Amino acid sequence: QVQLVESGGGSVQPGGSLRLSCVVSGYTSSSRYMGWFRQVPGKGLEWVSGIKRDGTNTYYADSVKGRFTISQDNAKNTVYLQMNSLKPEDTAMYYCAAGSWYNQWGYSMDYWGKGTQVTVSSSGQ
Amino acid sequence: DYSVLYNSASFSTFKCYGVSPTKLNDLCFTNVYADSFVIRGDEVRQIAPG
Amino acid sequence: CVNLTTRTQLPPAYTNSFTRGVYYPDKVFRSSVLHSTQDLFLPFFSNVTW
Amino acid sequence: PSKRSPIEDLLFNKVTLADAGFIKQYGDCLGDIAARDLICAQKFNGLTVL
Amino acid sequence: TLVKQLSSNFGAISSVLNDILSRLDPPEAEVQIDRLITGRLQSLQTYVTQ
Amino acid sequence: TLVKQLSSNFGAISSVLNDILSRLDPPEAEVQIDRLITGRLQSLQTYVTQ
Amino acid sequence: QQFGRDIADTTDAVRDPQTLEILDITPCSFGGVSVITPGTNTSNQVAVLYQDVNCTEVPVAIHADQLTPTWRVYSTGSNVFQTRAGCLIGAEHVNNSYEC
Repeated sequence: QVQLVESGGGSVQPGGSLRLSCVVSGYTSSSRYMGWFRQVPGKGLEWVSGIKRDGTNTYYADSVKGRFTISQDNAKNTVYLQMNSLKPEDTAMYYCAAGSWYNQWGYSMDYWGKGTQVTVSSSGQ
Repeated sequence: DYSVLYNSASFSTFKCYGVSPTKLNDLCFTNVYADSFVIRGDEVRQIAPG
Repeated sequence: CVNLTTRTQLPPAYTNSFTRGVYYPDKVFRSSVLHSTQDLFLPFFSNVTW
Repeated sequence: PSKRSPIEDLLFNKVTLADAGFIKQYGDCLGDIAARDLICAQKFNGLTVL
Repeated sequence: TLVKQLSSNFGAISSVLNDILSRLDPPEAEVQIDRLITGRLQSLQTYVTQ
Repeated sequence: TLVKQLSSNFGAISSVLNDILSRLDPPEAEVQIDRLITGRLQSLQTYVTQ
Repeated sequence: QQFGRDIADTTDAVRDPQTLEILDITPCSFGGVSVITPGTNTSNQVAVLYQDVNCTEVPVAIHADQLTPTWRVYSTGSNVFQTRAGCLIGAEHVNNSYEC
């Protein structure tokens, strides 16, 4: 009933920049919450960022401040993650998830996308 | 101390259904039960009423 | 700049506000009417430092 | 002009329509001679007096 | 009957206002207090009408 | 009083309906307008009963 | 002061922002419409009363939503009579008085 489509990943030298786009389709919305999680091979999922449909009490992990920026476009039903100052550990598998972040209740991550990989390396992928 | 768990960002889902999480620290419960199991992500939706 | 010291001390004085400190709470016209408004006003017959 | 007895005149000049909702202005309208062509009905938000 | 109508939920989680303020956060506590207020106004207006 | 009731939110975001429908999307404007409608209909019912 | 609200909190006057003139706001005409009918078992002719509307305003609003051409037949009747109870169209005024 729903689909999330990821794109925009690849490989770049340290200190470069990128932008990963995740498109959403199949929600009645109301309280959409689109976020990016990071999967480091040999570990589990980690929070990267999250944003609502205009709510804008955004989240960013402790070690991820400043470098990353989150943007949204409800007209296109898309969300984007601007990547700056790629320090090597940022080489990982980025996944966009969608759910609902209610003030009163909490959050659920209902659906996950196909995902894309990012490589902070001196010689590319 | 439920607040430590809520304010950890180590959980993909944290959704309460008759009590707001922020208030759990101020309440006293009669019987509390923890049900543990493994599912897949596309199925974590189904763990909710209705 | 300068911070000329020249300081003395005296206990504070007070005086009665009477019926003063009322302002037009909004920019709306009203003719021959009594209107009730809640706002940040100076209480009547208040202390008022001097 | 009214063909009313004196006591009736006092009765009609003592129960004054002034200071009663918007009906006061409607009554003044009905008693206005110099200012003609006064459409003083259509007063409020869907409220009419027959 | 007016007194006993204070025991009704009117759709809220609890008829007690303090319990419902001690379990939910503002955004939902207001939604539920609204149901209680609506029900209690309805009951009080009924009482006054009869 | 019937006229003044038009200035009440009844829990909606604004008492002015044009503000609701020039400040929100249709699906949420519908909820807000429903709340206003319920309040105003109740006020009108009270007026008619009295 | 920009605008004025009368008792019952209704906007009644506004200052024109570009010339400082003061303009009274008056809601444009509205009122109920009542059908005077002798009865189905007696006739199909009818008259129409616009309860608090001046007769100068119905003819300029002949193209109203409720006024179709069949309605426009009745609305444009030559018999237009202004009474304190509104504008009556379709009824001929007479100078002789009967029981109500």
